[PDB]
Amino acid sequence: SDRVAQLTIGNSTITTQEAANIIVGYGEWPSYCSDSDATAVDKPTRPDVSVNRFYTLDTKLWEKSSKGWYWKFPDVLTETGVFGQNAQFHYLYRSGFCIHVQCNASKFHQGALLVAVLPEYVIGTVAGGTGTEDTHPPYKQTQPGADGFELQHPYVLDAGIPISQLTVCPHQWINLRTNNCATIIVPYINALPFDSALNHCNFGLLVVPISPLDYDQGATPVIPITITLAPMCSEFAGLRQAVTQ
Amino acid sequence: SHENSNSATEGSTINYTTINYYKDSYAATAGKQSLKQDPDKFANPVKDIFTEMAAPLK
Amino acid sequence: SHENSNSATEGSTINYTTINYYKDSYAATAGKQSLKQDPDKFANPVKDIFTEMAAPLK
Amino acid sequence: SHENSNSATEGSTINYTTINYYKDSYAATAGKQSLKQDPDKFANPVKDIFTEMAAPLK
Amino acid sequence: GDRVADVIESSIGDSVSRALTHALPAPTGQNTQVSSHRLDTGKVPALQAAEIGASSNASDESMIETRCVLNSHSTAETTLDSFFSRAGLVGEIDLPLEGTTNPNGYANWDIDITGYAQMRRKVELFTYMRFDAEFTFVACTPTGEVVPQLLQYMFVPPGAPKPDSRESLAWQTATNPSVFVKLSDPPAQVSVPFMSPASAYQWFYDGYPTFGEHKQEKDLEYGACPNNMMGTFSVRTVGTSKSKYPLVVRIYMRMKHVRAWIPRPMRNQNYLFKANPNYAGNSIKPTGASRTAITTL
Amino acid sequence: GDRVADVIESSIGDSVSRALTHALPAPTGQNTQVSSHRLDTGKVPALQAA
Ligand SMILES: CCO/N=C/c1ccc(OCC[C@@H](C)CCN2CCN(c3ccnc(N)c3)C2=O)cc1
Ligand code: NA
Repeated sequence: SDRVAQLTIGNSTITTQEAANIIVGYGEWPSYCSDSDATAVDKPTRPDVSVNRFYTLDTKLWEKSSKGWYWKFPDVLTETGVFGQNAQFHYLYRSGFCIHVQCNASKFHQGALLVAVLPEYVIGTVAGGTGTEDTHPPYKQTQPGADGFELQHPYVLDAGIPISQLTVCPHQWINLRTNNCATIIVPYINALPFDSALNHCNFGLLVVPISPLDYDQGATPVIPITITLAPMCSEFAGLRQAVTQ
Repeated sequence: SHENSNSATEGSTINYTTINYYKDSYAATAGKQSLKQDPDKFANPVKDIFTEMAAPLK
Repeated sequence: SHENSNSATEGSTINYTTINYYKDSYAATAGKQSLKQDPDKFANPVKDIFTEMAAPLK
Repeated sequence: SHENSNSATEGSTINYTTINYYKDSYAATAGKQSLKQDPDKFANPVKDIFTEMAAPLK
Repeated sequence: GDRVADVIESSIGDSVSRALTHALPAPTGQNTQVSSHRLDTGKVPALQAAEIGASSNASDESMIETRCVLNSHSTAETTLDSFFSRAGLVGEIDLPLEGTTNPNGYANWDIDITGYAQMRRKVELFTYMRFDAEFTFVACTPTGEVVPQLLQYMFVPPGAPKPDSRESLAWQTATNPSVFVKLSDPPAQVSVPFMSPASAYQWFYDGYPTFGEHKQEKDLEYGACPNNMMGTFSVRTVGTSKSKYPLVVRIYMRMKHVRAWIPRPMRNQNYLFKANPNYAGNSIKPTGASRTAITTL
Repeated sequence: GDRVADVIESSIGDSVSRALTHALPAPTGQNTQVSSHRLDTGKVPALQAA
């Protein structure tokens, strides 16, 4: 009765029988931009059901040695369905998201993943190892698209900051003996009312094992982690031709 | 003082008590801020709030 | 302050809020000016004003 | 002055008359202290007080 | 006009962001209430489900028998202004006589306070910050000696001509704000407003400033947000001939009227560059101290 | 006299031993009441937790 849940939005429904409640980031729900916060004058377009729905974008395999992954929003969706098309045809975009990370196992497997959302997740490089070289992350690393990207140094989140403090950001844990999913609702976060869905990634989704996956020989060894997400209150403005980047 | 409203905190959920001798309010002192706090925004952003006495997962 | 009225703007269609410590008002600060505007004087000095919706020459 | 109450004597049995120009009260002057005295605390801390005229031990 | 039901009953357009929490006045630490022994079934404060993502709601009163304590310890010194409104070094400008850097009696400093770790680590605790600031300029020779020299500081916003010499026409400073001061005078000091085109400055921008292919050669622009680039600070010795003294200008900043959003993990690896979070990969060190065993102090 | 709260609110000294049970008159064996067939879910008298 807090362990069970149903998420319905658009023409999509998600069910879970081992949930751990729902997190509403920074304590507030997604909402459309008000007339006083807005600055752009064209009347926006709010597609509703055709874009605010659940998209299942990717599946990763959790292994005893996995270091962790991250995805960028709205990057993961810029090339998917009707949401992607609007993001490409418009200069301005804004929305929130309902993120549902899925991972189930058996009562004999163990392990815990930390699922967190970190706004403005700027990636850094190891600087040629010695730190004397000002190298920079390539486009495929800063905006990895739907496949996501694997962390090289999870302890410092590939950005010189302690993952041990990542819990100061909206999160949930997927601890196999307890739940099989994490659900986080995130409002629009930015210093501007609208922005480019292409040039700016508002936040990153981090899925990192903190307690390694373990099980005895004989138990199903393939333990997938699937990422499903839904845009909420999507708004678009500044129409012209489609642009991919 | 009938000055300009050009402070970084004009229209804040916390009122300040400041000193100033110029027509521009950002020139004012830092003063004292309001002592309001909202830990829950970070420590407890759950949709369905659970009591202390109860078992968090039931 | 009961001073002299020797400012360049004494008798202006815009009132100012200034500071001064001398008997001569031109020594005063620039203060704040009134925010009135009249674009039409330059952007639309036509005798017979024409509406937006209409055709300017009919 | 609506300042902070951070003086070493905030909540004392002796009121002070001080000057200050800052938001923190400990920055204030020493002022004047109250002229109350209690010699008995040291010169006569006896349980059963004995009169002057009488013989202290009877 | 509207007529189909799904349109009349939709929530499309609701600009009122519903909030699950609200702030409360908390001028002092919470008090402690008397508590006694509890031997119950059903009631279990000590048990939590950290998976939910919330922090423990268990309190002293429910874990041990407590006395009453009237706590009057203030919470005033931990406000944003209390923490940030303390001036720190954010810039240093050299004006030497004999040199490789600025031997021509003038210098242009891009306004970027990320070159000093103390200040930088404090501001990077938050993602967005909006504030006014008081800037103080301390000048002397490299020995800390005070000499009778006149200087000119000028703020050159983006788009205004940057002086290219001690005698540049730009020093006429007809619109830019300039400060004329002697090293013999106290440190110059002014108030600066919040000047960004955005509602807040942001210490992290996960994106690019422009559209197009983001090939290798342009990757230095990843993370560059013009909304944070306020301009140039130019300084010169006021004269047509070289100064007689070598000078140094230290720049201090004291934020005031501060607001901040989105807290984040605090830097735990040495900083290398102003423009990014790059860390030395061969020296990834633990956040803090270590020991030999988990069963020994 | 007493003044600190934990002292005023303590139960130290309560000589009234609280009793969870009380005696009833029972001069005869209990009677038996008519009962009929019950086919319920939720109700399970036959199951115990010794
Ligand atoms: C005579 C005239 O005297 N004029 C003095 C004067 C003083 C200061 C001044 O502007 C001060 C600007 C600072 C308040 C904020 C600096 N900021 C904003 C965020 N940011 C960032 C953000 C992200 N990455 C990096 N690297 C940097 C950054 O560095 C203009 C003029
Ligand atoms: Na952008």
